[PDB]
Amino acid sequence: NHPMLMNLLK
Amino acid sequence: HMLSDEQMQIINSLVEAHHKTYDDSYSDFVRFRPPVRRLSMLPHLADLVSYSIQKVIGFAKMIPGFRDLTAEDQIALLKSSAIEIIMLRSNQSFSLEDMSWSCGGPDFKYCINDVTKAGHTLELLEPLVKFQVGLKKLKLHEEEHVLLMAICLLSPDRPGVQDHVRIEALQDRLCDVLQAYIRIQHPGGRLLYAKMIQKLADLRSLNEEHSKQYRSLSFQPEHSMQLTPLVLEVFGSEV
Ligand SMILES: C=C1/C(=C\C=C2/CCC[C@]3(C)[C@@H]([C@H](C)CC(=O)O)CC[C@@H]23)C[C@@H](O)C[C@@H]1O
Repeated sequence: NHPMLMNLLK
Repeated sequence: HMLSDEQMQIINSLVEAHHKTYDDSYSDFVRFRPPVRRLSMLPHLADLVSYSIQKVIGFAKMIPGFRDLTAEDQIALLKSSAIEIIMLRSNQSFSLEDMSWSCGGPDFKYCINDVTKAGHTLELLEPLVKFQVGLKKLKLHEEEHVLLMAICLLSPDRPGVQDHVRIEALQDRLCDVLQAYIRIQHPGGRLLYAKMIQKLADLRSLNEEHSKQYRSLSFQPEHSMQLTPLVLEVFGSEV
């Protein structure tokens, strides 16, 4: 998964 | 003949979005690791790239309808297109006089020799500059430069994307906007739209050459430890 990408996408 | 209300609004939030995510003074660059002229520029340039990725996301979150794609499509689109949007957005600092990105004084003025000392060979930088030269030479408007980036972000033909029907539809609605904008509000350039689509094809080639040099770099621990967590996550092969 993509925890950082997810977090930046509100 | 005219622009519709929905289309004026697509233009307005796109321009506003770019304005909220692009600083023509480059005043955050002091917070990056400093440039050093075997790959002495990689710390700075990885920090620059990592900053801009964050920028590209905030812009992307404001493209009409992107927010409504599933998380996996928003991720699939940002992962394959991020570098292309960075190349596109970098055009605002590129200068024909010096053939470089001029984000500041001598420190933040990036030339080809600099990006060499970040691990990239002439086989990528030689097309990249020519792409920057020809893109600058189109003298795009704010409204077109920002439609171009959103049209690039919403390409249904990225590895990973799953609902390419809906992403197709969002991108054609923006291509309608750009075509209407160029005809109504851009005096010259009947062939400009066809030229802008060409620029997308160029970025795909840029994207592929970059990926190869980046995969080679990211696989070397002495160099991957100079990258950032965000760079490694967005440019890396996970799912
Ligand atoms: C990315 C940007 C800017 C410069 C971009 C630059 C100048 C330095 C070298 C870069 C990053 C290229 C490298 C080889 C791609 C990579 O690191 O894999 C891509 C675009 C180039 C500065 C300013 O325009 C903000 C913009 O957001």
